[PDB]
Amino acid sequence: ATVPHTMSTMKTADNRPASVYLKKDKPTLIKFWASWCPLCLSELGQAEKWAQDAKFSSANLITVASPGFLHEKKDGEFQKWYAGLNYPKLPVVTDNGGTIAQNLNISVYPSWALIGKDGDVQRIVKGSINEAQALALIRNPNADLGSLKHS
Repeated sequence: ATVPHTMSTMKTADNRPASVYLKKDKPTLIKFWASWCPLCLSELGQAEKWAQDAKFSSANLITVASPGFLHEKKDGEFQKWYAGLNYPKLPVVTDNGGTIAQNLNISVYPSWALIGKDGDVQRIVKGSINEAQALALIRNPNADLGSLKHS
């Protein structure tokens, strides 16, 4: 199954269907993270800004937390913890057991994946990316991100 097909059986942290975020004819930029990673937590406000920014409007920007996977809080526990944080414009898909992360061989956080508009995985990046690297990826999945590492 493609990533969007898999995700279309999933809810967000507020219980709505994840599928509402997966707009057609747009690539999807996905940030994988966990509650136990303080770098990831420090970057939630950043991702929320991007998701709301017109520069990112050509892509779907979503994040995935994976209850019960890699020592993430269990299903229910995760959402209760996350409800104390305040990022109301950030989509957080909850993938119980980390199905998509396992399919994509994601083992470190944060990591990012770029899914094409046809649902195919185009790029996986281990670790953090900056706003310029994220914009470069939504424009060209084969962008050279290293040339912007020290920007």
